[PDB]
Amino acid sequence: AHRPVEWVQAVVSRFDEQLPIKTGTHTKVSTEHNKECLINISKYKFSLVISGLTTILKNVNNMRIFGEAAEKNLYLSQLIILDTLEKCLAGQPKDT
Amino acid sequence: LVVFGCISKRVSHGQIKQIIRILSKALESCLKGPDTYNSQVLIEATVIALTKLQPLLNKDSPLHKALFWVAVAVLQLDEVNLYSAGTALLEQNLHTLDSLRIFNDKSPEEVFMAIRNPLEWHCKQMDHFVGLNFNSNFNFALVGHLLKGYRHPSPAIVARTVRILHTLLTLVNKHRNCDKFEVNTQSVAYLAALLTVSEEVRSRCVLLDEEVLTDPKIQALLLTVLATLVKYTTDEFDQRILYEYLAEASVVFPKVFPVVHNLLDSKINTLLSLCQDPNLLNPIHGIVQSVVYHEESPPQYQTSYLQSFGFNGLWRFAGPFSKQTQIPDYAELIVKFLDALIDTYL
Repeated sequence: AHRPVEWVQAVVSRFDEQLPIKTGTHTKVSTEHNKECLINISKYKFSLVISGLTTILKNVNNMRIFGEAAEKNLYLSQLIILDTLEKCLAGQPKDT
Repeated sequence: LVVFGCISKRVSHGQIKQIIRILSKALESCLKGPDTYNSQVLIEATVIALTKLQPLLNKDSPLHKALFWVAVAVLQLDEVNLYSAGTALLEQNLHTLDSLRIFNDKSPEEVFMAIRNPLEWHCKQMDHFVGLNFNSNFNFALVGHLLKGYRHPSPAIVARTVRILHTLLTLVNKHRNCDKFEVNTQSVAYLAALLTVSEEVRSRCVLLDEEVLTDPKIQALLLTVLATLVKYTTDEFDQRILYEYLAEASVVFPKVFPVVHNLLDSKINTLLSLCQDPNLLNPIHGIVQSVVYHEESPPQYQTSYLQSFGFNGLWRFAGPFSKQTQIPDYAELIVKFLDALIDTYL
């Protein structure tokens, strides 16, 4: 099943694990390496990385945040997601 | 049998033949008869008697070399007590042959594989059934057999396996008149196996030489051995060292890394989702990036490369010890092989 794609999905699942909105510093040191993983993958995954990031961002945007701290956590989560996406797009060459 | 072996001071070839025939009959009964509890103990006793009787046979006894293959066949039965007895017999046989100065002018493959050639008809069938074709890779097949020593429950057998690997590597290096820790076509397997444990092997390793390991088959076998050693392992330092070596090899040999990934799939999935070691993650991340980089490897760069090489068992053999399952499966080949060995040397 082209297991590189499987490991890209595994990294997506790891992004699902680390969640300022949901989880609320285990996902702080490796998370930077975990997000650098996708940042580097964007140069090679391209379409798959974009699709995964877009799905994550849409899921974050399509939320409720009824509580008080939930909105504050989602504010940081969406900012981090957008920064990662922008870095991935900047890294991705125009030849893609 | 054990009492006689420990007590006796001088043996005869007829005694060795009788012991081998007793072992063959016990193995044949174990495959058919359901009373394995006694047949297994008799097999272990027969092996233990030989482990003591061998150092007493004449210097011209042709059974010295056949004892090695008897030990290999015993280790192929996949029984913890039987495996321990086989490992002890292997250590004794290697020590006796070294003291007899029989490896001075020959390599381990040169000596050991020479005596099996006369009766290679059943041996080839057994190897095909197991997936340990010595004619394809003698050293790699021996290493794959000895790999279970790390998996043995008893901590004493692990040290014996390590010592056996040390002796094999030293003999192989000295056969070509080179350095002990000199990476070569043959020494690669034992160097890889001993790297996870030996401190000195972790110093002189580079490990994934490109000028030497030009053959794709040897590199693929080394990668498969490392993957098998890392899949069932649990040591943190060993896991880190193996992951670093695998990342370095994938950087150096991206073409072959595509095949060894099938076995490492479960380990990568477990690590990439749960493991939180940045040092371990970084080599794994580089390996994943290299895998994503290339998407053109054909089936010849897949598991069929080893399967067509007749070494499909290295990814399954070294696993955890079973519970009296395959003892009767390959007993017929083992019994027939033992009968053939006795016929040609008695």
